[PDB]
Amino acid sequence: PQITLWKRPLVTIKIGGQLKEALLDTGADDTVIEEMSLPGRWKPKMVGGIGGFIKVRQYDQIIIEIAGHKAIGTVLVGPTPVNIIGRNLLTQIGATLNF
Amino acid sequence: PQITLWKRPLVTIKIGGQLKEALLDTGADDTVIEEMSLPGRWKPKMVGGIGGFIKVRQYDQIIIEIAGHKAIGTVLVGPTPVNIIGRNLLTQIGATLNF
Amino acid sequence: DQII
Ligand SMILES: [Cl-]
Ligand SMILES: [Cl-]
Ligand SMILES: [Cl-]
Ligand SMILES: [Cl-]
Ligand code: NA
Repeated sequence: PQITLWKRPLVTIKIGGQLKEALLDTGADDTVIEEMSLPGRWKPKMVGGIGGFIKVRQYDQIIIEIAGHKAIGTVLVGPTPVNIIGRNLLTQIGATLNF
Repeated sequence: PQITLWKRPLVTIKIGGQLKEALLDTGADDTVIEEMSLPGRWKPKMVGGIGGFIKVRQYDQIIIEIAGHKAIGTVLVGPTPVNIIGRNLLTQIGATLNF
Repeated sequence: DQII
């Protein structure tokens, strides 16, 4: 699809068999999801945004569907204002910015 | 152009007579630039994201050139870690996300 | 890492 930017680019994702809403975010290096349970071990990470840095849990090789497109990759879990699909998964679903 | 998302989508902008580098950010409602002077009136605003909120000055009806495309809109000025071009100006240059 |  072609997504214009007059509204927030919110899509449905599926992770852990559950549907959630998330923002397609070209300004984000990484994908950051609200507190949830994921399988496996995690590693520590800090990520920085407009108001400062937050600690997150890094889970690798997580199966996630984004607007119907399958991806398998790193998901960070922590106190984000909105679920964010960042470039690590936007590249897996073949997203580009065009103008 | 078509911009892939393997790396951060950084472009050159011209704002207030100055050249700056900025990130094309579909996850941002607003355009936020590091400290600089701009003409006309302003009013204070708080804008948030990961890590919390920052205080900015809001200037309306500012002309910017984004990778050679002129647009007019609101620009927020304050201590952002990255210059970001948000949806309020991405729409005006006809930017879309495609996959 | 930058999330913005
Ligand atoms: Cl759309
Ligand atoms: Cl648009
Ligand atoms: Cl200018
Ligand atoms: Cl003023
Ligand atoms: Na103005």
